[PDB]
Amino acid sequence: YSYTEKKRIRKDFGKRPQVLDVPYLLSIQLDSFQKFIEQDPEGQYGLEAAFRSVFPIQSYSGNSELQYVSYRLGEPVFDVQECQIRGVTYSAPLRVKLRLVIYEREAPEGTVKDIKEQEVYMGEIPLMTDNGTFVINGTERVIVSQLHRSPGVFFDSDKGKTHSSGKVLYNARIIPYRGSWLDFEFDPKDNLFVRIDRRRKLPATIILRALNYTTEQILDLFFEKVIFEIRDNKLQMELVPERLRGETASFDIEANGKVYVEKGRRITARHIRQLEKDDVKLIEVPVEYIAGKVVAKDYIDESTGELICAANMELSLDLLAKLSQSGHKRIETLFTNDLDHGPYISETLRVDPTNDRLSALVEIYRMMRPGEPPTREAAESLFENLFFSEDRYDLSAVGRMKFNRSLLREEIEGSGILSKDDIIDVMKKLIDIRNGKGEVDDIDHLGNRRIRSVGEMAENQFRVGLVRVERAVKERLSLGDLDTLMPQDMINAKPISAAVKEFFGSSQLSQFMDQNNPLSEITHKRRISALGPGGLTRERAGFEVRDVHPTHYGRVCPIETPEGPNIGLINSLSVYAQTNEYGFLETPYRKVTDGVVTDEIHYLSAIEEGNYVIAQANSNLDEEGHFVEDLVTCRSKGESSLFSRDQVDYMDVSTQQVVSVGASLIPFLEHDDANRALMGANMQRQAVPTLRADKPLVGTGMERAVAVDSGVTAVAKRGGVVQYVDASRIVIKVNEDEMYPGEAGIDIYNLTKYTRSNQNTCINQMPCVSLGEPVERGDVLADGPSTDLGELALGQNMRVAFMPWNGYNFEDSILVSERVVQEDRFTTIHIQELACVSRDTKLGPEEITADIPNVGEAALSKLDESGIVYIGAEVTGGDILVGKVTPKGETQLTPEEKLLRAIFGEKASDVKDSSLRVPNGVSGTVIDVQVFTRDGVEKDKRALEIEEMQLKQAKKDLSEELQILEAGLFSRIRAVLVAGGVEAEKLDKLPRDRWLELGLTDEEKQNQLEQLAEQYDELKHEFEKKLEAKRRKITQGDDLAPGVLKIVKVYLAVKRRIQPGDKMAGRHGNKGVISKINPIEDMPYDENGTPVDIVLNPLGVPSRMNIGQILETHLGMAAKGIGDKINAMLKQQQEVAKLREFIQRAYDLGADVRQKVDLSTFSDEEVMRLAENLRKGMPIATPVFDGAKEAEIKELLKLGDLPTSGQIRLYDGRTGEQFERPVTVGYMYMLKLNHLVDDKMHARSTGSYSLVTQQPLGGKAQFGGQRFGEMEVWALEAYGAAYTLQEMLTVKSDDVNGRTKMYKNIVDGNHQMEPGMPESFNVLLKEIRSLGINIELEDE
Amino acid sequence: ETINKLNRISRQMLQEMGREPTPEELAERMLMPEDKIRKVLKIAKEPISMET
Ligand SMILES: O=C(Nc1cc(/C(=N\c2ccccc2)NO)cc(C(F)(F)F)c1)Nc1c(Cl)cccc1Cl
Repeated sequence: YSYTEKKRIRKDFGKRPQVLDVPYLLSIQLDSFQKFIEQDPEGQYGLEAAFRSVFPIQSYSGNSELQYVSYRLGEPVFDVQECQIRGVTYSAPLRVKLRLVIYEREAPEGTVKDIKEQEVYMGEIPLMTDNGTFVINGTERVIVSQLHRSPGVFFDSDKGKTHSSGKVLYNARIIPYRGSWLDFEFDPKDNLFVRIDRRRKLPATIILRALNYTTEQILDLFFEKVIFEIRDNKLQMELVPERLRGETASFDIEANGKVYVEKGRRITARHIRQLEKDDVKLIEVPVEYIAGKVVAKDYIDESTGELICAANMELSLDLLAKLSQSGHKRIETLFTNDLDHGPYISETLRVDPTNDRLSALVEIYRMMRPGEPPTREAAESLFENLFFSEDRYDLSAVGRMKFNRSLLREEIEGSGILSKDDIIDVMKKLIDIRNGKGEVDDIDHLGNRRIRSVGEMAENQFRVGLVRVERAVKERLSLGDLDTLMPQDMINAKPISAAVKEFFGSSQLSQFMDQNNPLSEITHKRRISALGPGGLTRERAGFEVRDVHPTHYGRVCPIETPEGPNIGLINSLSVYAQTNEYGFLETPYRKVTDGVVTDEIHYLSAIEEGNYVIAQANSNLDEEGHFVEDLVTCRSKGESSLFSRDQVDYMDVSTQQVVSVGASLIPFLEHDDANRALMGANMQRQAVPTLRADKPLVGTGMERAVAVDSGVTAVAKRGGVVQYVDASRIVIKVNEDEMYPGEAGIDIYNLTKYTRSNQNTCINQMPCVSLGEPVERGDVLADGPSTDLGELALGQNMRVAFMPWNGYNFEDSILVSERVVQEDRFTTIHIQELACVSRDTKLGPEEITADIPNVGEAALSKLDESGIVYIGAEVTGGDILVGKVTPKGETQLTPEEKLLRAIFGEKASDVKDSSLRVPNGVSGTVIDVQVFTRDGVEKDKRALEIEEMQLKQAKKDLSEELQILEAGLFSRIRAVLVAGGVEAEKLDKLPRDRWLELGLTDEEKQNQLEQLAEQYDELKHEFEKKLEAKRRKITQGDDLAPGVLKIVKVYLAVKRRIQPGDKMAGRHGNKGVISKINPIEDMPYDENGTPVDIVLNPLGVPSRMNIGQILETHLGMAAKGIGDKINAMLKQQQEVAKLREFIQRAYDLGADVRQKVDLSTFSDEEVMRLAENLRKGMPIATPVFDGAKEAEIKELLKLGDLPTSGQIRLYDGRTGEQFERPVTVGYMYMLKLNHLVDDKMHARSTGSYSLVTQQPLGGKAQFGGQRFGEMEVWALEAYGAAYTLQEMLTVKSDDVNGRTKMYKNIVDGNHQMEPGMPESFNVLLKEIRSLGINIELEDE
Repeated sequence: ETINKLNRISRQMLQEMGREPTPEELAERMLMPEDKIRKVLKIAKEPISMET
């Protein structure tokens, strides 16, 4: 047990013990980038690897070589926080040592000179935070891991649809990690073909010739040999007795003076056995049997020296005669069978246009780059640079691995390029599949699916950067002089920097972390995608890949995946899942040796898991863990059924691992249909943090792990006692055992305070500990947004009643009491960052000055002398946050305006008001202001005030650091001095500064005192340098965009509670929109007089089948019961005994659960705190599929004083009369998604307009009007409304005249329209007429 | 040509300064009044395709 577990404990139902506990949920993200940037003294993936690949770069034959030595990542220019505030990128300089050697022309190889240029700078690269996040511009971002087709070879079917002959086809595909694709495919005529990439189809053998294989050797490779002998006269044949299988006798088969088979008798196993035992090597055959046989090799006349027959040519009765008289004894032919061993390659040669190697290379080079005249060196260079070049091609490790494995090879690791043996073996495998031996693989299987991650992809982009820098290096090394340039002038920065910046900045996989929520972050960081680079698209891949595969078990969550344009093209990583060594997906299991189920953990990949029979997470075993049933439900290969007691190799580790962390937070999930469950776990990520982090009243037990593993909370680095607790910071004094000898020290935690979150919500941390409290190592020292006492509260539980209330709950609609909006529980805090830009126009510079044309004293009131709003001033819509004015000269007025100015004597200002004003309707309080200034332009008054303030605050902070740290350090010297030197009262008298002189008796403690001295002075100077650096960071002008002189950022904190139109939902996939806010007066209540918070609609329950939401209600009620009872017994102030008794009774609950319990806990000061935290309700943990049962809940209801049915009598708060029938009341945990109505709501009358085509367009955040589409138009057409439609697409929108001419009539009180012609069609006329097309408008 | 001259400085002074030269560095590095950088650096840029 831990220390916050003494604060609060969650009652846990369920039986199955957890053999393995949930690992770090952020594992994958951190591991990836940990591999990317790192020093690996070998070819393993990392910057080192990608470096070694392209390097060393040598010039063209000129013997000027540039080789790579070693690299380093400098310390970040700005730390996480500073870089987040300022808005720059959190990164490190990449400093790489390069050695430029120049070989003395005319080797033996030695260098005239080699300049080692010290660490030339190329690019800065982003860094991953401890939370697995990146900051691109001042914003936390995540790179989603990718799922693609693993490299190597793959054999498919493509039966059915092609050709409709049903004959199917068989194709192989070699997909490298990088480089051109290699494809082989058959056709209806059984002619083997080959294509590089998706390009033109070529006869297979044409590649073989390019490997320098003459026809004879191709045949020798793909066919066996049938030997014909002309011994004496009239032939003979060599016969392997197995050759006659699957064939019928073509003639009398007789040898050894004994007739084995006659004519017309198919050769069976009998004939074959007879031939085998009698051992007949040579038989006599007719001269006519070779009429169809194909001659293996070439044959010439020894005398005439002329070619008798070419290789792979059909023999005739005459050709035999023509090669027989020439003195030929032996004739080799192809062994061909239309069933067993097929004659494919022969016919393939029959379709081959080429002859020799050069010819093949010609057709290939003319295939890849067609239309341009081929050249020998060109074809050679191409073909050698396709699959055989170390540069332009590679499968890497996973590729070579899967390649060799699928080829039934031995070697698990090999070269990164293809070999003749490789291509040949692949072709052989394809031919074997067409022959009937071997099977075809499927893509959907997770063994063929590889998982990438941040580091790998970043490595790829950096690789592209390195190749484009390589081209430049060679380009310059072409003409270069000797000892002038060095590895600086060549290598640039921007090419690489933008190469990585383009990846992190804009990519489909690189996105902004969704931080509205601790679950959202952690479930985003664990995610998979089949989209992006190196993957399919929604418009391409069909239903197969999207669909769930049995291999998804334990690897990928079946029920968590977005519902929309891409379904199952994303999914999520499962709970206990891990990335395999080679990059596949493997899940934990339990090895079952003999008859015992062992607790040893074993990880099996998608392919590893295949043959083994795995048992069930839900299975009955006892004592030693032997299976209770004689047969138990299991799954072995692709399928599940009942299995013998001991046939079982393995078993599931947990009742969880099938699902993900999102689904694992859904209580009573087993009681919910998969559709609504999916919707539930989908919306659970949308929950906006509440004002008061509450707690789930009905839990799972994952919510602790989610809260802790996600970076939202603050966890103790080391255990000890709290020296200091503030809403700002928390200082813990470290225990000695955990403490390091030097520096002594205490752990100081600076808590994040109110600040902007990516979703504009609020992120703020509060201390969960009090002054002088014991804290265990790895314990929550504070809670983040939407977290309570180390658990995850995504929302707030509350009283719910199921019953129709006056149709206000009508569809999914939710009827909530006033008690909720009054208690401000569902209230939310939004932090909006608003910006003001001071730019440069040709008319002049823009000023932030407080002097604003046309504003009242009340308008300039909330602004200081400089024109920026004070910190803390509450503002609403229309208030001026930052005064800004831009020059616009010579207004060029008109006559009546001129008379007006002449009468009123008003000077029309040369300046126009651009001031940043709070967006319409939104209202909040200003929590901060920042001023970014171009370096070298004078800081204004306000900015200076702020700068000085920040300087002082910094000095105070640093001074606090040094004080707490120094006192903490000397407090150790006091303790060590007392051992061997002890003077209690004598020591603390003299000044502390002079303590360092005092020694000690000979011992290691003297050297300890020495340590404390060294580290003390270290801290003392470190303070100095840190102060200096902080000051410089404050004063320096941040680099801004072109034209912008200065920028003012105001941070508004808006507080919106709840109003009709907001979206709310449970964890069960039941949505709703708050309909009306009903007084506590009209609320249905019970006999006790306690009203209900929320009234749902029962009708929503049966149709969409989620019954869990009802169970969640019931248990919830019962849970609250245990609270209320305790709430009374605390209000009765009984004693420790009664309380403890009741609590224990609650935590036991009938029989057979795994929870255990107390009275190892201090019976007074500890227990009474737990009971104090339990009075709000009794938190319960319902495991995913291991969760509670009806009987357990009813029992808990008995303990609660509440009915079994979970239904009580309810009275209308209006009439006061009872409602007929009982109604279900309880506590259902409910969230608030951020759909909030004051966001969604939009209205526009007359706004701005698009330039290119005049159409309504919002430029002000004042929204463009709704889009009237084709379907809406049809809807108008169906009715008889012509004028509604005309006014819709003419005057209200597209007519540059009609709109204004309309407006004047609308204000004049005349409703008409003078439509004219829409500008769209008017432009179409010009576009058409711009061509050679004359379009005109006839008649009148 | 004036723009190109401003590129040359950027090259060396990029790695030389460890990040990049300040917007006013190449200014004194170049002959003319040197405040023209911001001006010259502006008009040089090619307009982004409106169809982007
Ligand atoms: O997926 C297949 N069968 C298949 C079998 C089952 C099954 N039992 C299982 C139960 C749990 C896990 C895995 C299998 N049945 O008793 C379930 C599915 C499921 F997708 F709906 F979850 C598919 N067959 C299959 C194979 Cl083996 C390869 C490629 C494509 C398919 Cl469609």
